[PDB]
Amino acid sequence: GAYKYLEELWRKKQSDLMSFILRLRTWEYRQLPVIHKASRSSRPDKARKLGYKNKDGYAIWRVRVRRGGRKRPVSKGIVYGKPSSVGINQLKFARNLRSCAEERVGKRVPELRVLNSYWVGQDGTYKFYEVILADPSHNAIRNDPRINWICESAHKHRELRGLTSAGRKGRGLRVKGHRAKSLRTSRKGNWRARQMLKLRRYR
Amino acid sequence: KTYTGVRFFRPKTLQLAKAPKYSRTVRAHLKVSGHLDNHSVVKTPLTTEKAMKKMEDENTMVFYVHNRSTKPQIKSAFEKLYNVKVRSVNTLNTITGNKKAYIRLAADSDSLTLANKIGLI
Amino acid sequence: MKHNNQLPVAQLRKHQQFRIKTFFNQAAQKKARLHARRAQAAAVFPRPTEKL
Amino acid sequence: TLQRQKRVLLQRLKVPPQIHQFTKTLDKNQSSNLFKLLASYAPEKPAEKKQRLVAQAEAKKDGKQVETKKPIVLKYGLNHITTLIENKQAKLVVIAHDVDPIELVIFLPQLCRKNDVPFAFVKGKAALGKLVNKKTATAVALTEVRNEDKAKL
Amino acid sequence: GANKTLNMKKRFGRKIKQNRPLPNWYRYKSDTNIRYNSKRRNWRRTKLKIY
Amino acid sequence: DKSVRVFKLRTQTEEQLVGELGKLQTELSQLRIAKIAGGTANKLGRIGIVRKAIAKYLTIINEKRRQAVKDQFKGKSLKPLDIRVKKTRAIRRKLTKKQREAVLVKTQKKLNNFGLRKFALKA
RNA sequence: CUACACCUGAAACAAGCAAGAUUACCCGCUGAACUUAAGCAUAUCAGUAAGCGGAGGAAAAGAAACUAACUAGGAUAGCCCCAGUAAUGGCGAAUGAACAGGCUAAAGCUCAAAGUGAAAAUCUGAAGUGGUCAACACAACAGAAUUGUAAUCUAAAGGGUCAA
RNA sequence: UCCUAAGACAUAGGUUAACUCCUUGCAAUACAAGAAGACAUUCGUUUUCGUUGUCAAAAGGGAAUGAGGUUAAUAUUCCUCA
Ligand SMILES: [Mg+2]
Ligand SMILES: [Mg+2]
Ligand SMILES: [Mg+2]
Ligand SMILES: [Mg+2]
Ligand SMILES: [Mg+2]
Ligand SMILES: [Mg+2]
Ligand SMILES: [Mg+2]
Ligand SMILES: [Mg+2]
Ligand SMILES: [Mg+2]
Ligand SMILES: [Mg+2]
Ligand SMILES: [Mg+2]
Ligand SMILES: [Mg+2]
Ligand SMILES: [Mg+2]
Ligand SMILES: [Mg+2]
Ligand SMILES: [Mg+2]
Ligand SMILES: [Mg+2]
Ligand SMILES: [Mg+2]
Ligand SMILES: [Mg+2]
Ligand SMILES: [Mg+2]
Ligand SMILES: [Mg+2]
Ligand SMILES: [Mg+2]
Ligand SMILES: [Mg+2]
Repeated sequence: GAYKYLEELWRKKQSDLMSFILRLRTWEYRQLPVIHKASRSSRPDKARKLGYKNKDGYAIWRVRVRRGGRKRPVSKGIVYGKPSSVGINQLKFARNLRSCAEERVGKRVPELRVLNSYWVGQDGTYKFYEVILADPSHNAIRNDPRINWICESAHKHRELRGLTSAGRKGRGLRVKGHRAKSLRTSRKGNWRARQMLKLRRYR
Repeated sequence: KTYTGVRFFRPKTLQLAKAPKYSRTVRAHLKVSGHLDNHSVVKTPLTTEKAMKKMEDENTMVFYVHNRSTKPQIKSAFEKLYNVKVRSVNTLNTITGNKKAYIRLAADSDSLTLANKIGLI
Repeated sequence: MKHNNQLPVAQLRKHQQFRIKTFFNQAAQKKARLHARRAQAAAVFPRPTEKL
Repeated sequence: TLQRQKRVLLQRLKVPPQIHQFTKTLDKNQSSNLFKLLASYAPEKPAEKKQRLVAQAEAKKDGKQVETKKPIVLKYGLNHITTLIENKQAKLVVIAHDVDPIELVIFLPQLCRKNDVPFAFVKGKAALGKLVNKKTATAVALTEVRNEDKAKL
Repeated sequence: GANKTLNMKKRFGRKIKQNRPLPNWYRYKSDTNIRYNSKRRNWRRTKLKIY
Repeated sequence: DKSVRVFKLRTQTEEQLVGELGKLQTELSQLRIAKIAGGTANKLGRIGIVRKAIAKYLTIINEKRRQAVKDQFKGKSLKPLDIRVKKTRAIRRKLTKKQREAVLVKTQKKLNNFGLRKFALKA
């Protein structure tokens, strides 16, 4: 199938072909707005694996997010508190870039529902992603038993609640196992859970 | 093609009228006209020594008017209602929150009379 | 800290006021479970309760 | 500005072999002939399928079974054509030069070489569209011909 | 002063009306405890908010 | 001088109800003019009576007009929002039963060829 | 060069979608000091308050890239235990889970990826016709779609050949 | 009420986890954004010229009224006259 061929291409990214296609792309994207709507999916074999389909009710958007780390937003680098807390430069943000992309898309296009996303390439100061959204107001998405689930009230803005593959990763959820125990069911909930002081009417 | 100008401008596009497909609400579809009714325009007559002195002496009637009404609206409404020719209308907003209208009839009519028919004597 | 007694083990060191669990529902809960089970039987009537 | 600049970069930069090999296109004569042949091999439009389904249903439902012929079709589509290239079944491969993104078509040429299938670069995706009753197609292929056309193949 | 918004006029009018005393006949109802209007206000001793 | 009965009103035409409306309103104004000049308790009561009356008349007129527009639009979806169901934003925004239960092919197949059976064990 | 096709972008219009509210519980972020170490920086208070963004009736989680090495077990969640244990800590103050085992509850499923190529078999809208007429069934005509819709398939399989 | 000022805020674009934040009269860190005419008089047709917003002054700018008389309380406002 053409798709396996594509896959291996993209797993070949160093080859002069790939590098070339990329520098070129990246250039295009740098030319377009920060968040713009794509007409097609630059990477169809990938978008498929995430459940894009060409049928009305599917949309793709490109976002470029800033590469970097999180400088702590306090003014003049001033932080009042013990030496462990004063810190600014070397901090790294909890959620991953991909997720950022998802959420910026999500907010620019709040009507739609983010299904997924994939890397379209990155330059020195950026990273570009395409985000796959389904339109819940479109009967095609509604009547399709496969994606109709994302149409119901409970699935609203899943990028922002970290229910996206990116979110799940940021939550360490890509690990099931005893190293993951603390993370399961929201490490705040795991924590509240243990922290609970239980008092039973008998004893 | 050939460009006289240095700058681009957006081509003129055919912009259709806004055509509803379904009527948005009952009223709309029923083509309801929101004009204030004549009797809601003129509300109440005024009895105070002032009002009366104005009716006897100045050929004037004093009435409370619907707040959102205009002067011309008052002139018309007062004619349609009372069969009189209104020479002038003047407007007050009381602090109490009402519109006083000082109305002067033409030489044709006599305020005292309209007073008499209305039950204002 | 006075006598020979065994070194205490702190409990209430954090703010536990937010973190206490109360067991009064237990009473009714047991009951609910009962009725659930029973209403299962009735709706499953010809068939057995627990699967093989 | 974009559209133009894309073109300009593509011209002023160093384009690699694979991308450049899509610059080789049949001179108008060759192309046109090819389009004539392929056009003769065009696949069914809707009306034609309705006619034939209705007609055959009436023939089989009323009189009796009739001997039917294995139809001679034009091949269209990336996955299908790729398979048909893997399976040696494709007699001719015709690729559009105009595809974006190029990745989609880039494995075709060396694929065809390894399978010893003849492959051509044509200019238009729209052209291939018209041949196939779509807006645009990446590639078109031939499997069967009928005696008359063997000469052309 | 002289110059006022509508809003103002209307608000002032409101508070002016609300500043009446309990009507002498309300005190005769069967279910009421109200001898007087507890909410009355005097311009000199207490000021409204209009700006 | 009598109370107004609803059914009686629903008996008449639109014209009728309208004419009556206008009359009633004129009545009111005359009456308030009563209050203002000099008036008898009869006139005071008259007021409340006529007010309520006018309300009633209007109510009827709208009932009729409404049932009429609803009539025209009966049968079509894309009625005016006035008439469309109002329950909750969440209610309308939700999926259908058709869609709730709606099932993928493989599923209909398993449901046919496997499904659930009535059994009994004996002891 | 024209007509025309396709890719890309734009305006107006039709039909639908989002914008705020809610606080107890839920999700994703952000994030301190008082306090305790009888001082105090690590630490503790503590991922705690405050702050921000999202929901729901619950949320989240879930069909193993799990345990365990035994004559093994087997999604997720809660209860009981394991336990104040292993470990973490100016090894100071003080932090601190899980497996096995007893229960409650029980449920398993959909995609991408060689295979319609004897033929897009697919999806959406629809003047309309029947209807329980807002909710259903067909539907002339239109779009979406081979830079791929639907049938098979999802590793517990599966394709091919038989077949009760 | 209109106008512009010191100023200010949208829109567009960009920044932020997000909230927020940065630009804009010499108008933009923006820009396929406008106005007019005529026939038509709807569209449409047609023509012409064109880069793109708003708020902020009851002492600033700012189309034109005066005298006499009247009320218990208004009046360069009502009345009379000009
Ligand atoms: Mg599309
Ligand atoms: Mg930075
Ligand atoms: Mg960052
Ligand atoms: Mg989930
Ligand atoms: Mg409960
Ligand atoms: Mg003042
Ligand atoms: Mg004072
Ligand atoms: Mg004071
Ligand atoms: Mg287009
Ligand atoms: Mg909200
Ligand atoms: Mg304390
Ligand atoms: Mg101390
Ligand atoms: Mg800790
Ligand atoms: Mg709710
Ligand atoms: Mg314990
Ligand atoms: Mg167990
Ligand atoms: Mg219809
Ligand atoms: Mg079509
Ligand atoms: Mg200025
Ligand atoms: Mg400024
Ligand atoms: Mg002047
Ligand atoms: Mg004058």
